[PDB]
Amino acid sequence: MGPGFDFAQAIMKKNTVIARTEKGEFTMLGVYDRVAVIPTHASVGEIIYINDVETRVLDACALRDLTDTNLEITIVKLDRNQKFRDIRHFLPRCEDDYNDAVLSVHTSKFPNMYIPVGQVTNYGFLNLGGTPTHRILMYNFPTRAGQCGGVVTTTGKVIGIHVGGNGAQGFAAMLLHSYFTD
Repeated sequence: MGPGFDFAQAIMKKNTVIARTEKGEFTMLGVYDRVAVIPTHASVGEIIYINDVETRVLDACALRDLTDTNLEITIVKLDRNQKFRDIRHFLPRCEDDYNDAVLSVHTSKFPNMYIPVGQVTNYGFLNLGGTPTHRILMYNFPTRAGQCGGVVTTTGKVIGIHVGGNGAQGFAAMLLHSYFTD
């Protein structure tokens, strides 16, 4: 409808796949080469389905901060025959608050879904499903089941991936440029 949705659509069309684990179907953001991200609660194993194709996982790392606190981001390297467009220059360098964000989802259940979530707060600490979690972003939308892994963008930045909600608020794990230096 406007330039927020335009940036979100550009990311979804080239940089997302549908990931399936034993814990469900997730929106999965491809960042560069064969490297993608997914919520840690997807419990990625040795094999994952990518757009319904059996795919070997070459590496999977559940990120934690230097206090050994969960960040809820898993970085996955996929044994895929094709690279993602490199979008690392759209990742923030620092923790921040944002205006006018869009949450975008692409699954069998929710195809081509875009939600204008508005203002995004650097919330910080969240007890997420009983697990102490850091670097949480918060937005005021009744976010449901089937949204996990959804991409949070502003015009020009890819800032997080949806990891939960409490019925009134939704929560995303930050993406930072420093996670994807090689």
